[PDB]
Amino acid sequence: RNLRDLLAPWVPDAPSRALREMTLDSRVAAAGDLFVAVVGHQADGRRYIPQAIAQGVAAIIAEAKDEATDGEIREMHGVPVIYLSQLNERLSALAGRFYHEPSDNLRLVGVTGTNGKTTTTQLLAQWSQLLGEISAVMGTVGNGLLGKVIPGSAVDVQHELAGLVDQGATFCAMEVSSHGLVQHRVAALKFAASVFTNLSRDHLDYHGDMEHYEAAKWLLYSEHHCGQAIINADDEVGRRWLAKLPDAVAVSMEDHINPNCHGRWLKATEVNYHDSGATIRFSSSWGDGEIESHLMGAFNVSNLLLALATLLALGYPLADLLKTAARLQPVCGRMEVFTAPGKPTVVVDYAHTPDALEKALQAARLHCAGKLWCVFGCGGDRDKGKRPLMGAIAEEFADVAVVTDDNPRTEEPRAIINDILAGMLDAGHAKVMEGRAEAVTCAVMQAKENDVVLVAGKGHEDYQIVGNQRLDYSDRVTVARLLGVIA
Repeated sequence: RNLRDLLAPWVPDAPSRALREMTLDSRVAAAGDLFVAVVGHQADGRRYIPQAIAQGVAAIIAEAKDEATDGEIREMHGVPVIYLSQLNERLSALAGRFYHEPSDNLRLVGVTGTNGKTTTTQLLAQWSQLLGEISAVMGTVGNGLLGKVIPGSAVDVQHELAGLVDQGATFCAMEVSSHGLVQHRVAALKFAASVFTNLSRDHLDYHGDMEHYEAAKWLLYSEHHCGQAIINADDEVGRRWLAKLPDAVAVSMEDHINPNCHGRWLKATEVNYHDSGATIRFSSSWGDGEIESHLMGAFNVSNLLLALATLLALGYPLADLLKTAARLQPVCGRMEVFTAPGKPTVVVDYAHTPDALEKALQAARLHCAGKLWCVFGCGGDRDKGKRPLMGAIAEEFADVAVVTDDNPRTEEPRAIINDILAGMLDAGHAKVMEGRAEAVTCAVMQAKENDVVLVAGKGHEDYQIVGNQRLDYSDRVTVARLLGVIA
């Protein structure tokens, strides 16, 4: 890494200097580093240029705004200080070149939208790896090769992607936040494909506001290397954008494919939601098929079809995708289904808010021929407001509400249960059982063969906090042992 080569596209004159790492933070800026001095959130990194020099940085790239002309080369204490206009906009391109263009050295798929980003990224990473890629994820769970995800600026993004390229990744599924896109955090990334899941924005009912929002987003999209566009046509904004993008792939499970356009498309024609997942029959411009999904609910059909359409658009053969679909797993503790011969279906989900609990029960209901059971509780020593709202949701969307403990901490466990029941029309209809393990056992052992039991609030968490004690406890392990299977 050399300052002169780094800046060659923008500053022909730049001096020769070996560079170690690239950093925005003057505190960790060490001997041989490139310090990048940006102006942002009422913060000016140029203030810290003297401190970075005193720590032996090899060179500095600084915002030109009010201090210098674009491309101006200065020298302080024998350290080159190069000023660039609009450095926030160019940081992605600068760090891309510094880290040897990692998005040009693997197949990068970006996923944007309010919901299903995490699941769609995991499905893309899992499916590509089943077809022979070494796959990685970048997102909210964390970054890393698949099965080794470890829990953020335009530099960090480029640095992390170069880390994955160095570990042998050939494929990366990246969650892209609306906030990341607007702050130019992925401005220079070469996306092989861009997936749009859906928009639950709200606050856009004035056609003036909907116009500006869209205008801002169209402008951003026009400036990125998006590659193949894959768009959920079951979203209203999705359809308006597909109307303007004749090369984009339209994906639907609700009959919104317009076949007159003669573009690329994929649509579920029928879904059977059963006790262990979904049978998805679909048509596409690539050919037709039937997938056996081990994921639960309508939203996970959508997420799976977006991942399928994306991998087809990148040229993965339909026959190989169909052969590997049954090996796609849920995100651990996200609508994770546990089935055993002649036992009720049990779903472990992390839902611990009223909206997540309603969504998990509506999803579970689609797979439920008999009665839907809901085992849940609320955390102690936290906001009490959700307690009656989660009671009312369990009473409405489940047939049997089993109220139990969930990390009661120092709070009287029964007091929490009382707050939950208070939100119900008929508390007497709720079943209460303390011991979480005992309440889970009660549901699982009493539920009929064609019932579904949703065990909500913990998902993947392997602890129950009682007092100051983090006790060893897993919903997944408890359910697995009762059903006679392995967690």
